[PDB]
Amino acid sequence: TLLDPLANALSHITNSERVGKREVYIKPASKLIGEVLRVMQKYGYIGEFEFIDDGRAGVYRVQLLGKINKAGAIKPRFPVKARDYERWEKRFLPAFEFGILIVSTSQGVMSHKEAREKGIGGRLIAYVY
Amino acid sequence: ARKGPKRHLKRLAAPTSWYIERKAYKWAVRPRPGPHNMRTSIPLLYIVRDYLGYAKTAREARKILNEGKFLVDGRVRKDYKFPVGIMDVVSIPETGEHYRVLPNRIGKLILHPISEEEANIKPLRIRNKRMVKGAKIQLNFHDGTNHLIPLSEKDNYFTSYTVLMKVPEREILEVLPFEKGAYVFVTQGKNVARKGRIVEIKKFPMGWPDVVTIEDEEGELFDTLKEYAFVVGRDKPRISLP
Amino acid sequence: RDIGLRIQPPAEKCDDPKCPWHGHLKIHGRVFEGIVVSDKPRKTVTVERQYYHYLKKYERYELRRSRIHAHNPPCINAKVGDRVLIAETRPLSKTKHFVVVAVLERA
Amino acid sequence: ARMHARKRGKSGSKRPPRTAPPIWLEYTVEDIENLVVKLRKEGYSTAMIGTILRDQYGIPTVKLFRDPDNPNRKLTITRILEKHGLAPEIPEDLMFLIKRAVNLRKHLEQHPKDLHSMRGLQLIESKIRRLVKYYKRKGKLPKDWRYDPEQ
Amino acid sequence: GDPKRQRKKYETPPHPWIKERLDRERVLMDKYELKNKKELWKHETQLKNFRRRARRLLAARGKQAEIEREQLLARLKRLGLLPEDAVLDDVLSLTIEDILERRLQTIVYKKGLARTMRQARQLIVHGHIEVNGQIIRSPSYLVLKEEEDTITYARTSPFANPQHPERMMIEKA
Amino acid sequence: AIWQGRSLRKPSGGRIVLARKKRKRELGREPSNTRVAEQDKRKIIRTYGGNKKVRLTAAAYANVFDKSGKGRKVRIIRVIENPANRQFARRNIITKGAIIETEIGKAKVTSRPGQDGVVNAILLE
Amino acid sequence: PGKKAPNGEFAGRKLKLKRKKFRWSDIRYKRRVLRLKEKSDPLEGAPQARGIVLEKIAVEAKQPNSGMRKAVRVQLIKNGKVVTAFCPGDGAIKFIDEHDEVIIEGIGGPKGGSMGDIPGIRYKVVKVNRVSLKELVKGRKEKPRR
RNA sequence: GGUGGGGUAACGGCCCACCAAGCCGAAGAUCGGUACGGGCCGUGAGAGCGGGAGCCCGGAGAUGGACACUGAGACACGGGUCC
RNA sequence: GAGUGGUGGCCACUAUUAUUGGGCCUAAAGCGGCCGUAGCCGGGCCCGUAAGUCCCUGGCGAAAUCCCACGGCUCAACCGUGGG
Ligand SMILES: [Mg+2]
Ligand SMILES: [Mg+2]
Ligand SMILES: [Mg+2]
Ligand SMILES: [Mg+2]
Ligand SMILES: [Mg+2]
Ligand SMILES: [Mg+2]
Ligand SMILES: [Mg+2]
Ligand SMILES: [Mg+2]
Ligand SMILES: [Mg+2]
Ligand SMILES: [Mg+2]
Ligand SMILES: [Mg+2]
Ligand SMILES: [Mg+2]
Ligand SMILES: [Zn+2]
Repeated sequence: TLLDPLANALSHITNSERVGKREVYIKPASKLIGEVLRVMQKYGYIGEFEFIDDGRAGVYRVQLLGKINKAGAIKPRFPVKARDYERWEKRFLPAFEFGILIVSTSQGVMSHKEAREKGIGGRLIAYVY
Repeated sequence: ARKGPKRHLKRLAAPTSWYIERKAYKWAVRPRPGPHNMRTSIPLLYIVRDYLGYAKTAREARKILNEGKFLVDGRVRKDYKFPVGIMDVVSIPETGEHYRVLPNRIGKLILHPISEEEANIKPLRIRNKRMVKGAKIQLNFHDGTNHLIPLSEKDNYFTSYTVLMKVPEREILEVLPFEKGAYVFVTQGKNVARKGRIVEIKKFPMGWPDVVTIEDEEGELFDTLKEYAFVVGRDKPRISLP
Repeated sequence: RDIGLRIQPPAEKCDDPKCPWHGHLKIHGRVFEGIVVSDKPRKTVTVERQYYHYLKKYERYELRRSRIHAHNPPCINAKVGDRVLIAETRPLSKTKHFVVVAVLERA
Repeated sequence: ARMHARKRGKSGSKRPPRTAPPIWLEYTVEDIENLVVKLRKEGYSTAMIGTILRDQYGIPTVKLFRDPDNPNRKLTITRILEKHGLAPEIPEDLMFLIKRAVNLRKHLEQHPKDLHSMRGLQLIESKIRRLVKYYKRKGKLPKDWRYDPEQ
Repeated sequence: GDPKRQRKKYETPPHPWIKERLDRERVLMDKYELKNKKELWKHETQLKNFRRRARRLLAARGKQAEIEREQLLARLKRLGLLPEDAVLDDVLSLTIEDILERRLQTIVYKKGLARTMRQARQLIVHGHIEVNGQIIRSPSYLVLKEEEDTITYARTSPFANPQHPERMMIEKA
Repeated sequence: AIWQGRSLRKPSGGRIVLARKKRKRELGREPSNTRVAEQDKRKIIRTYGGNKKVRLTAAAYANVFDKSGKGRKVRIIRVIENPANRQFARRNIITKGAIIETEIGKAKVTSRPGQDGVVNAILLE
Repeated sequence: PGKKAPNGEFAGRKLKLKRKKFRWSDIRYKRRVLRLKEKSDPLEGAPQARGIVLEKIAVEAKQPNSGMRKAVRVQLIKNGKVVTAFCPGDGAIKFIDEHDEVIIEGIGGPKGGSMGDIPGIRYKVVKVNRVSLKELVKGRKEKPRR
């Protein structure tokens, strides 16, 4: 059965970008997926996106630009402290500032660079590069 | 200690508040029971030999002590195992010098030179207070000494207050209350050797110790245990501090 | 009456000398909160508390549970299934070293 | 997929997204409640009443009207029946499954060698136990209620 | 547990017979006139340690990190291995020849106190060389920059006389 | 002799292998069964730390206290009942909580004769 | 086969149990923990042993090699067992006599066992009457007591 | 486990008299094997894997098994009794 | 190179124990098939709580051992004063 809407969205995106699709539809929407999409758009990985209302949980429509090498979810959502971002970067990313880790903190969802600037930790939920 | 009390002390196991070389020899002086506790005092022999340097070997240090050349709180001490602790006054009258024993910024005991007039007074923290037969009040200070007061003055003394005592006559001449705005000097913990003024007091249930907040000279605030705060004046120190 | 816990005392009184509210017993040390899982013996309950333990090698958690036997004063008289608050005292039997002081949520 | 057969049927309803009832619908809420009570008194099941309303009276699902008493929730057939005391004592699907199991058991008494039909009985009773556990959790059944075929 | 055991201060090669490494090390040994391979290896280890400290501090941050960074730079330029205006990155470009140039033997040879490396080694060992008023007999001692200029013949040595037969031959070069 | 160290059985019922000898500071002593007699008899025990306990073996008098706070020294007739042991009453054994009869009525013992060396009782109404 | 399991955040106990369960399939781990080698080792964990020679024999090499390898039977002092030991060297067998005492050690094959074309022999002779056998073979020394 | 006592320097099934049926367990009881615990030590890029004689802190023992006297402190390695 | 060889043990080699990070059509390896209890994993929105989780701050986790700079034995090994 369905267990993780967020993982399906990122796997769908990375599958679609490899065959040059220009847009995708994320089927079960949620606030968390919206936040992740906002963060991804801020750094220029995706184009514009919009929310479409059906009688069910709603759909997301996303424009792709062919600027993503890989995107995935992190399970389990490990907790991370404010000064331990380096080893996770080595575990998931290819260079010392290549891509972003997405962190859920008590102040919202943000990339690990902003969180390190604010000096706070949280839970890792995804990576994009 | 399988069958009885210990009598020896290795150099490597010596208390961490002393200035001593831990690998030079095997043994160290095991201090005698006395005024302060183990963690806040040092045997007199190390003061005579290692700190001041008046003696090179232990044997000649004992010859100095047996002649009564050293005064601790105005009383002659001949035992080389006698413990010397916080706020004590060490006086050498023949050379006319006086020191006060104080903790360092990192938690070690050092000697602070003081004037002759200041050498006659010792601050004592009221550690406990109880009733005794004949309906009198007994005060127990932080260095283990005791004093008696009549039932009439039972409201002028409470725990954590500081009493200025004239030595060696042991006569009271000043009482400093523990309240907001009092001047304090920290004696243990992470913030040892810092000084300042009291700002706030907090309490907790089920017997956890209470905490105080202190503002220093530059206006920074820091917290510490209430029992680690030693009152030394109303708004300015009454004694010289480094 | 207050015993340092800052909670409400029980409704009625008892004659047990081992009751911290009405007897001579004193409480000092740790204070725990748990769920009663057995009350068969006279004046005795078993309380279970759950927690998580972290396995460093596998960077994951596991669930562990702790069971403590406690004295049950007649003025309180806890039953199976309710949340209770227990405090540490002097030894009372071979296995009893705690006493129930309050019922937080009746079953 | 299906619970036991593992097939992947997709047939079902495709309800369009709408909030307010359509303009061409003319009945009011009270007429709808009267119709529901009448049909229930005729002896129909909850699922059948909605089918009749949709087919003959041109009323799409009654879940288009706000509940007049409780503004926070929309109106459903079971709530309408509850407001008048005609609600079933046992949830309908559980009742239907139990009724199916009773009829099958008396068949297997005359045909002890019909092993392929017996597996159907086992699956039906598994469904029954799942449902009874769920309903006990939510408080729709007394905690002592038990399903015994020997009844 | 177990008490402390003192450990070696150098590291041996992972594989004893690699042709390229043998050639390179033979060239170094012949040029600087060392006694045995382990001596050479010792200096190599020193270099590695420096590099390993620079790599760790680049990716660090905090209060202690700055202190250790400036301490490393000060120590390196006190030895004469870096110019006065060097930065942390320049640590990663040091070579093995840089360290070997700081040995007392090499410095004695370069200053002209001897004609040959081996002669310099013998002069050091027999006690004819003084460094800042002190006699040192270890040819592998690393010379600080501040004391480099005060290196002479020992004031009680026979060589501390310009009429000595052997000194004149040294001056002849 | 009498050892009061620890149980050799775990609460789950498993056995325990003893891992050391018995220390001197863990030993008990013989119970003192205080009897009723014509004349009193007591001894002194030297205890841990060089202290003392006064142990009473034969009792003849008692101190009986009233609700008013006044006491009288009277002699003991016999033991009526003793809830501690089923056969102490027959053998005339005095312990805390026993019921005795005296020349002025029945009384209930409130002291520990084996630990204090005296008998104190409250008068029953 | 699906994804490796368990992966959940709160599934530590099952993961640890799985890893512990399948570690017993590793023969190296099983032999060490159960101490199987110690239970059958005639040398009882020693690196060398001392024994007394009973007789001289010769063992044929395995195919396709050809030749006779000289060995002796040795009775161990510490426990009285009897083993076979090889005598390395050209003509080394002439320096051994019956009722001499020898020191033997492992022969150095794979997995601490036999080597080369002589399986069944696990030990080699090192000293004869407290004198190194290699010397006796080369010269430089003479066998004591004739 | 409860009630009432004894004993101890002191709380306690530590030991008794009386009243109940409890307590532990597949989240591994009970039983068997092996071993003094720790600070630490060896190895590896790290995650880990292996060891824990020597120096410090804690424990236990004096040919094996039991038991006492003196003393603030022992059931005492260079003190006592039995097998 | 004043050392250099032999035997036995542990780690690495080894992603041949795999959380990071392995495999199961034909090479070792998917129960003959299914139902289901504990366990583990679990759809969307709103309100509350603050156990997990994150940040700040008090009291602790002896010394020796480890890393860094400076100082004393000719430098070093070793030892002392400070920072971790
Ligand atoms: Mg161990
Ligand atoms: Mg050990
Ligand atoms: Mg290999
Ligand atoms: Mg493989
Ligand atoms: Mg199959
Ligand atoms: Mg098969
Ligand atoms: Mg969900
Ligand atoms: Mg919390
Ligand atoms: Mg330490
Ligand atoms: Mg020097
Ligand atoms: Mg130096
Ligand atoms: Mg040192
Ligand atoms: Zn009560």
